[PDB]
Parts: sequence; C-alpha cells; structure tokens
Amino acid sequence: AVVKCKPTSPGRRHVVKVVNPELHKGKPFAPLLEKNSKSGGRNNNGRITTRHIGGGHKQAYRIVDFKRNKDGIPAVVERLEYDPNRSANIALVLYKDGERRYILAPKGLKAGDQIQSGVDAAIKPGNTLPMRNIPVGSTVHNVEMKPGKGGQLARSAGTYVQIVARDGAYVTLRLRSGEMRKVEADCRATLGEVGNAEHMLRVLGKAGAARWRGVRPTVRGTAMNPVDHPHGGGEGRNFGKHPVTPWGVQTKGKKTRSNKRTDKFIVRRRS
Amino acid sequence: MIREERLLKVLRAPHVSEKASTAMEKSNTIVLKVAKDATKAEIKAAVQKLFEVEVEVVNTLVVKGKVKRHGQRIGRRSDWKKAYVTLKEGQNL
Amino acid sequence: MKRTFQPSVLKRNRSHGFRARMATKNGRQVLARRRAKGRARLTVSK
RNA sequence: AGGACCGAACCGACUAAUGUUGAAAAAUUAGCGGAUGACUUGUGGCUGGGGGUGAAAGGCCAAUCAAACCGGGAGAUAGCU
RNA sequence: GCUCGCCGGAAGACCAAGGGUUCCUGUCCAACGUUAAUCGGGGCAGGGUGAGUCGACCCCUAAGGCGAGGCCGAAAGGCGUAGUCGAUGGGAAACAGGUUAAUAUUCCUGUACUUGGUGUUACUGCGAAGGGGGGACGGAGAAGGCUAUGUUGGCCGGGCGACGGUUGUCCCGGUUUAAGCGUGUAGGCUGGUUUUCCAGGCAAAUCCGGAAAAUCAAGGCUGAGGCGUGAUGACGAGGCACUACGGUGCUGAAGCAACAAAUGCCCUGCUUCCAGGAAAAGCCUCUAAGCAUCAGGUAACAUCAAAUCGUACCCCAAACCGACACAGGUGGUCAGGUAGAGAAUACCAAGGCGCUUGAGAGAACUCGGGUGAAGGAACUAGGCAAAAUGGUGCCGUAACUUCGGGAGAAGGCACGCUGAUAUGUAGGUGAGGUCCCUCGCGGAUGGAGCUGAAAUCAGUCGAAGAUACCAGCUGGCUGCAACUGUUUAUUAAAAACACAGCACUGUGCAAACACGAAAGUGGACGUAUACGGUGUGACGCCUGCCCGGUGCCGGAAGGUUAAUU
Ligand SMILES: [Mg+2]
Ligand SMILES: [Mg+2]
Ligand SMILES: [Mg+2]
Ligand SMILES: [Mg+2]
Ligand SMILES: [Mg+2]
Ligand SMILES: [Mg+2]
Ligand SMILES: [Mg+2]
Ligand SMILES: [Mg+2]
Ligand SMILES: [Mg+2]
Ligand SMILES: [Mg+2]
Ligand SMILES: [Mg+2]
Ligand SMILES: [Mg+2]
Ligand SMILES: [Mg+2]
Ligand SMILES: [Mg+2]
Ligand SMILES: [Mg+2]
Ligand SMILES: [Mg+2]
Ligand SMILES: [Mg+2]
Ligand SMILES: [Mg+2]
Ligand SMILES: [Mg+2]
Ligand SMILES: [Mg+2]
Ligand SMILES: [Mg+2]
Ligand SMILES: [Mg+2]
Ligand SMILES: [Mg+2]
Ligand SMILES: [Mg+2]
Ligand SMILES: [Mg+2]
Ligand SMILES: [Mg+2]
Ligand SMILES: [Mg+2]
Ligand SMILES: [Mg+2]
Ligand SMILES: [Mg+2]
Ligand SMILES: [Mg+2]
Ligand SMILES: [Mg+2]
Ligand SMILES: [Mg+2]
Ligand SMILES: [Mg+2]
Ligand SMILES: [Mg+2]
Ligand SMILES: [Mg+2]
Ligand SMILES: [Mg+2]
Ligand SMILES: [Mg+2]
Ligand SMILES: [Mg+2]
Ligand SMILES: [Mg+2]
Ligand SMILES: [Mg+2]
Ligand SMILES: [Mg+2]
Ligand SMILES: [Mg+2]
Ligand SMILES: [Mg+2]
Ligand SMILES: [Mg+2]
Ligand SMILES: [Mg+2]
Ligand SMILES: [Mg+2]
Ligand SMILES: [Mg+2]
Ligand SMILES: [Mg+2]
Ligand SMILES: [Mg+2]
Ligand SMILES: [Mg+2]
Ligand SMILES: [Mg+2]
Ligand SMILES: [Mg+2]
Ligand SMILES: [Mg+2]
Ligand SMILES: [Mg+2]
Repeated sequence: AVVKCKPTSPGRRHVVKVVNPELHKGKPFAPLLEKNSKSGGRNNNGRITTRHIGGGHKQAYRIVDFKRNKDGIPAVVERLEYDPNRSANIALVLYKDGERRYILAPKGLKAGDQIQSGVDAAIKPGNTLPMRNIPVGSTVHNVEMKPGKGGQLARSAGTYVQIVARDGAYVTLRLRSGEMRKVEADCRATLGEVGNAEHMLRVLGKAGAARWRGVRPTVRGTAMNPVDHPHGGGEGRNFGKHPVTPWGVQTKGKKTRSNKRTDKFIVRRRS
Repeated sequence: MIREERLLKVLRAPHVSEKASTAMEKSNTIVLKVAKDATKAEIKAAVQKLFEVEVEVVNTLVVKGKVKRHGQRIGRRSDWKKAYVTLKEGQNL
Repeated sequence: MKRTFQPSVLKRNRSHGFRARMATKNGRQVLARRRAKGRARLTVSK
C-alpha cells in the first residue's frame, strides 16, 4: 500500500512510502546469494565513466533465474521477498523435485500458488511458455531476445509486454516504451505483469533518501565555469547557447541510436 | 643430531655482568654470547657437548648495536645474540 | 596543525620501495640513473 | 519514529579582541554551528597533469595550481631595463 | 625535608602508528639547554629488551594488485583466465602472586591450558582439487538479569588528641584473592523420533533438500552471573630487629554482610524499521576414484616438539608530524569520592606537575580583568563590544499554520535549614522461619534488616536559598532562500552549490553515454515504474502570445555537388 508520513519534521513532510505487509521479514535464502561490491561509476581504468554514483546501503545479490529452464517439474511459491537490486519483488519457489529458485514475482502471485514452465504449462500467471504457444493478445513479462538466453525485457515493476501478432518464425511485441519489435517465436515469456506496480508512487521526500540509494548530487552545467562545461560562464545568470552534454553534443532532441545490425527487427520506433 | 663443526661454531663467548652473575647464583643460569644465526636447539646441544653440563631450557634475545661516534664520524656496532640457558639444578658450572 | 608528511612505513615501501621500483622499466630507469650518479641509497628501502 | 529538539565528547569556523620580525608561514582567548546523520573517524586501496577529482569557489591534486613537481630542448626569445 | 599552589574524562595510566637507545648506572659541563647549572632527552663509558599460550610470522580471504597461457597494441606496453598475493576482517591455547637500577601474562613460585607428531592397546570403513552445513555479519529501540565499582554496617589492629570538649550514636586504617575445573542458573531458540519414497545438490552419497505414515510428546543447542574447588595457599594494617637512612630481614589479626549500580556482560539475544545489511578458511558432515585380513578413523596411555623474529624507552608528546625543548596536530583502552541529569561544571583521591631567566619599582601608554554617582544608545556605518537572560516543578501562553508547529511564545509563583506527619513515609530490596514437590542455582508463604524519594504543615536564619561554578535575552515589521546540508584549506558561509519535487530529451540492450588507437570496462549481473543528459527547484495558485532568426526533428520532388569513370 501507499502511505504518506506525518509532518513531524521537515525531512518527513513529503515522504510517501510503499508498504507491503506480505513480504517476508527474515533473511533471504543463503545458498542463492552473492556479494557484489560497489563501483562508484568507475571502470577498470579507475575513471568515472558514469557520473552521480556512489555510497548507498550495502547490498547482497540474489541469484534470480531469468531463464526458467526447469521444464515439467511443478513449483510452489514459498514466499515473496524484498530484493535491493531491482524495483520488482521476487518470489522463492519450491520445485516438486526439491530445488528452490528465485523468480521475478508477477502481479497477484501469492504464497502457495503453482507455477510451471514449458510447452505443456497452462496459460496462467507465472507460467513460462514459448511465445509460439502463447495466444495472440496475451500480456507477458520477462521476455527473451534469443531462445535460451533468458528474459531481458519487461523486468521492472509494473511493466509488461503485449503480443500483437505472429507471422512465421517471428512474433511482434509492443514494448513498454511504445516500440514495435520483432522477436523469434521460440523465445520464452512469462504470463502476467511484473508486480509491485505501485513502486512509482513513492516520494523520496529528502536528499538523504536519494543518497541511501547510491545517487550522488547532480551539478548543473550552467552553474560552473566555461573551462569545465560548455554551459559555464556569465556575470550573473547567463545561458545564450544551445543545450549540450558535458562533451558538446546537443542534448534536446538529437537522436543517438546508430545500430545497423538491428534496424531490421524494429517495426516502428516508439515515436 | 647436529654436526660437531656447527656445535663448535655456535658458541661465541660467555656474557659477564651483574645480571648474568645474579642469574648464575640465583636461577642456575649462565648467559652466553652466541651466533646471530643460532637456534635454541643448537645452543642446547652445544652447551651439552662442549660444557659437559645438562640443559633444560634456552631463552634467547637479540641485542641491537649502538650508534657511536669516533672523531666526529658516524659509526654503529653489530647486533649480536644473547642466550640464557637454565641448567638442571645439579650441574654447578 | 596537520602537516603534509604523515609517515607510514608500509605505504612508503609500497610507493617508493626497491621492489616497487623494479616492477616497471621507468622505475628501473630511476635505479639506473641513481646508480650512475653514485647514490649510496638507491631507494627508501634502506 | 525523526537528514526531530537542548546539550558534552567529536566535527566545524559566524563575531570580536590579541597577535602581525607571532607561541603559530592561519593560531590563542571569550562567545558561535552541527552533534543518529547527505554524520564522523582509523587502516589499506584506486583515479595523474590539458589529466584527475570537484553538493561548482576556477576549488583541491604534498605550505606550489586559469594548467603540479623534477629533469631535459636550453645559453628559448627579450626592438626592454 | 617541611609548607604553598595547579591538573585530575587529565596536565593520571596503558597501547597502536611513528621514532630508534631518547631507558638504567657512573662520570664531565667545552659546545647544546633562550639565564646559572653541581642538573639534563647534552658529551663519554658500562649495562639493559628472556614467550608453546602476547604480536608478527602462519592458515584464509576484502578492496585492490600482479598475472602461465590468452585477447589487443608502431615499439614501449594495455587488459585479463587459471592462479597467486593483499588486513583495516575470520582462524588453537595462561592466570594470580613475587622479583631488577633498568624486562616480564616472557624470569621465579603455585596452579593450568592448546596443537601436532611418534609408539603400545582396544574397537573399526577410510578416503577429495567434489556435495551440504556452519563460520556469517544492518540501523534503531526496550526491558529484565548481572558484574565491574562504590557506600555503609559488622569485625580486626591502632588512638584518647598542641586551644573549650571528645569511653563514644568517637576518630584512623585494613577488610584482597585469578585462570582452570565442577555445577547448567536468570534467559534465548528449536517440536523430537523411527521407518519408507524421490526429475533436486555436474558422479555418488546414509549427508542436504522434498514427500508420506507411525508414535511420542519431552528431547536438543545456547547462556552472563552465583556457588564449590582452585586456596591448610598467597596477600594483608600493624608489629620486632638491621640501615649504607635509599631500603633489608621476620611475623602477620580480621579478611564478613547489606544496599546502590553502569555506556561493560548475558546480547552475534529480543522487538521493530527499510535504506534489506563481506568473503574464504579453520570446524562438522557425506561420499567419488583409490585402498580394502594394509592403510586410514575413534578412544585410552606414554613420550617428544612448539622454531624464527619483536619485546628497552616516548607515545595528546621536550622522543611522532609542525626548520625549535614550537600555546598547533595525532587513532584506540581504563574511568574513584562529594555535589550534579551528566564523560558538563566546582573541589578532591590514585597519580602527576609549578610550564629552563630572575630580582625590584608601583610613571605615561598597551594588554587581560573588577567596580562606578546622575543619565541610559545621546556612541557608532551598525548596540561592534560589553551589560543582560539563564535551573527544576507548577499555573499560563497570541497572530498565523502545510494542523506537525509557532512554543521554552510571552508572563508568573515556589525553592535554604529544622521538626512533625512517619523515632524513616510511598516505594525498592529482601534474610530467617515455615510449607509443597518431578529435591534443586526449585516453587508458595513470609516478612527481620538495609535502602529511600516526593509532599503538606509548623517553625527558623539572612539583604539575598535555581545564592558559587554552571546556565535561553525577549517581542514586532519586512527582503532572500522552502527546509537538514555544501563551498572559496589561508581576507567572501551567502541571496551562491546541492536538495526532495517537476519538465523536456536521448536510450530496445552487444542500449544511449563515458574511459579506452584496441582488447576491454563502467552503465548493470540493471532492462523504459530502467539508465544518461539538460534546465527548474518543497508546497500552494499557476506558467500567456511569437517557429520570422538560430538550433534540433521529419521529408525528398526540383536545383547544386566529392572521390570515381
Ligand atoms: Mg546522472
Ligand atoms: Mg535533478
Ligand atoms: Mg561560479
Ligand atoms: Mg569550452
Ligand atoms: Mg545580468
Ligand atoms: Mg541576453
Ligand atoms: Mg538533529
Ligand atoms: Mg571546511
Ligand atoms: Mg571566515
Ligand atoms: Mg573557540
Ligand atoms: Mg539543531
Ligand atoms: Mg546541539
Ligand atoms: Mg568567477
Ligand atoms: Mg597546496
Ligand atoms: Mg599551458
Ligand atoms: Mg633549441
Ligand atoms: Mg637566458
Ligand atoms: Mg575537567
Ligand atoms: Mg645517544
Ligand atoms: Mg648556559
Ligand atoms: Mg661557568
Ligand atoms: Mg633519563
Ligand atoms: Mg644522556
Ligand atoms: Mg622471543
Ligand atoms: Mg618459558
Ligand atoms: Mg603472457
Ligand atoms: Mg592485469
Ligand atoms: Mg594467500
Ligand atoms: Mg589484521
Ligand atoms: Mg618498565
Ligand atoms: Mg561487588
Ligand atoms: Mg553511548
Ligand atoms: Mg615495556
Ligand atoms: Mg619549555
Ligand atoms: Mg608542543
Ligand atoms: Mg582529533
Ligand atoms: Mg619559560
Ligand atoms: Mg599597574
Ligand atoms: Mg585596563
Ligand atoms: Mg563590569
Ligand atoms: Mg554608571
Ligand atoms: Mg546607579
Ligand atoms: Mg532604563
Ligand atoms: Mg544615534
Ligand atoms: Mg552622532
Ligand atoms: Mg554582540
Ligand atoms: Mg557578557
Ligand atoms: Mg527592500
Ligand atoms: Mg538555505
Ligand atoms: Mg577564505
Ligand atoms: Mg556491456
Ligand atoms: Mg535556480
Ligand atoms: Mg513561457
Ligand atoms: Mg539527395
């Protein structure tokens, strides 16, 4: 649910939280965990290559099965869990054969529900089938680019993909961005949407909350000197130039996609 | 079992001082100058061979040489090794 | 007040030591130059 | 509960006086701000000079910064003193 | 040596880092020490650092580094796999007393513990470069049980007081004891157990995970402290004798109890919150190959080993960083008494110091302070500076407000000491004695003793009772910035930066973008409820007209046009 805090202090007045009483409160499943230390936007050269990244809370990586390649064996939702690494919630499923896996938790899937993957799985939320066997018009998430590669589309909270058409070896997908993209029919998908749709109603409320998520402050280019931004300079507040990136590229409307390898797979750009 | 040449080489000289004397009268302990590369087992064996006494335990420390001056010139002495060996309360050396 | 030299033997050795010098050909150029001049102390090691 | 309140440690540095061949190449004394947080601190590590880093002052990068330091081109050039 | 003063959350004590003989003894005063120096961190010489348990080394990993092959690159080199290094983290084990001029958890005394190796015996499925478990982890908050420690009473030794009094409801001092072992308590968590079945754990597995019956319902893991022992012990005021007047030798009484109580322990616990909280080894366990009347595993005993290196001394400082014996800087640990909420503050204890020129005088003037007639901001750029306020409990408190605030608004009253209530109250603690039982660190009853607020009433001293130190000035109107934060280290702290929020725009994932001649890497083990760039800057009401100029987006008819031919 979505609850706003009482204004008992200036840093609390505008905080809007998303509360989920259903999420598990204990520690996550230990054998499905890994460490991932923070980079702070630095690459192997040690240079900042993405700005505004640093700090935040320590996080453990939950190994999430994006492929869903356990065909036939039924599985039951043991619980729903909080994952720091992504905006979506995850679910711990127990397979009939005794194996436990983390999956992306779809909308509406509670504890005790049955899920199944494969051609023989039914048309039910949380079930993973080839898009060849998924009917036209269905709403899916965790969509594959290439067969066997794993879901790479519609993975964040409240996101889904609709199957608009099927012609031969390819189905058409209307992506969340508004783009029409062609995908091989053998690529898998999971029925239903991604849960936690009310993720985007949260209001951070204060600067520190954004600092907790490892986001460092952004400085406007017009607030600095010309030696370190094209926007720099001026006695007082002056702009008089076309807005650009810190590296001189026009940053309002100039298209930057240039990939001739994959233009054939785009039916229609998002526009 | 240590070669006899090594044993004849590991004992340098006996240390004489008020502390060495008091150890000798009270705790039946002789204090010796030994090679910088001498171990406790070698000290024990050499004292049992060349002194004909019986040892029960060896204690070792390394003394650092002093920085001195000779005619307004910097100069330093060598870091040597000192051993306390406890004799078995009947040896009388 | 806090001055610029805050000594640490480990960091001194890792930045300017003999093995740190020998790790690169430019450090070896440093050693070669200091040998040619006749320096009694090639590195911070001793 | 809280980038909540008063207030020591701790981190700072708003006012005044002193000091200005100082006790000190930035401090002392009396007041002052924060003090569970975007806090502070130890140890070790990474980013290198038209480069780094910068909650952005052209700030900081070993008392040096609108282009560090050391060596070299080099006895640069100087219609100037 | 006797007085005086200063610190005492330090200006005491013990470490780490850093330094390197500055430590101790003798000797000297040339130079060094801001003066003298017989003194010294100065000169010179001699001495001093004792470990199976502390630390390193060692085993294991983090960030990161290096990196056989490999990929890439004019050369130099870059990156990176397998590996191998890398603590600031994980991993076995010792306490108390005594002792030197200088070392001690290292030496001695007493009493312990760990690991490993060999051999004898007994039983016996062992075996990993593999599987599983464990190690193993956040913030805040609350309570109970304790201890460290303190106070008092009892007891034991001593005293009867320089000047009125002091055989007492008097004064002074002591009243200490460890690890280890045994006990398994206050407390925390977990339902046991036996069979059978199995797409899972790369192969297997009795191990782990999953499923199903039966049966029991009590078993297991963890755990401060207390008690017993350790301990007929050591220690202990005091006393007796030597003294080289520094100290040496001998003995040694009591050595109990109650109350108070931590920020330390139970506690890596419990509760709750979101921002969701290392790794790997040691350790347990299982099998694979292999070995299978041998090896190998378990237990008893015995013996042997535990190396090497560090250990002095300073360590908020005269020994480290600041050129100095420099009002500076420097991480961790201990934490007594009265008053106090307190690690504030004042005075003290333990302990440590009087800051390496002094002696006079008592001019102007400077600096740091105290007081001031009458006036009260008239000063001045400006109340700068100073003065002033200042605690606890209760009564009481406006506009406006985003309903939280404003607010400690403003303002006001009481406050000491003594007696009574009540020879010490409410409460807290809590023995005996007794009673019950699965008999013990049990339950129930009980209340001796100890401890002890707050209040009312009466009385009483002073000019003054929040009496010292300590410790908000208050109110009104208005600009700017929503707010907490950040910044010109060293003349600017702000209205500047950031901010939560908003909008535009890019980006379909081998993403855009960034660092890289490249390989690669970050973005991100993320996937449009995501990520980058730009502008604006909580919130409320809102954001109007212009596409001519210049950008950017879309288009492709007609003109122009490169290499080419
Ligand atoms: Mg950004
Ligand atoms: Mg922004
Ligand atoms: Mg500016
Ligand atoms: Mg420019
Ligand atoms: Mg202007
Ligand atoms: Mg203009
Ligand atoms: Mg606060
Ligand atoms: Mg600052
Ligand atoms: Mg200033
Ligand atoms: Mg101050
Ligand atoms: Mg405040
Ligand atoms: Mg405060
Ligand atoms: Mg400027
Ligand atoms: Mg500088
Ligand atoms: Mg230049
Ligand atoms: Mg030239
Ligand atoms: Mg010249
Ligand atoms: Mg004090
Ligand atoms: Mg000396
Ligand atoms: Mg002199
Ligand atoms: Mg003289
Ligand atoms: Mg001395
Ligand atoms: Mg001396
Ligand atoms: Mg040793
Ligand atoms: Mg020993
Ligand atoms: Mg190679
Ligand atoms: Mg490499
Ligand atoms: Mg290693
Ligand atoms: Mg370490
Ligand atoms: Mg000592
Ligand atoms: Mg006690
Ligand atoms: Mg505390
Ligand atoms: Mg010592
Ligand atoms: Mg001095
Ligand atoms: Mg000083
Ligand atoms: Mg400090
Ligand atoms: Mg002086
Ligand atoms: Mg005077
Ligand atoms: Mg005056
Ligand atoms: Mg006055
Ligand atoms: Mg007056
Ligand atoms: Mg008057
Ligand atoms: Mg008046
Ligand atoms: Mg006036
Ligand atoms: Mg005037
Ligand atoms: Mg003032
Ligand atoms: Mg004042
Ligand atoms: Mg105005
Ligand atoms: Mg502001
Ligand atoms: Mg400044
Ligand atoms: Mg990539
Ligand atoms: Mg602005
Ligand atoms: Mg407009
Ligand atoms: Mg054309």
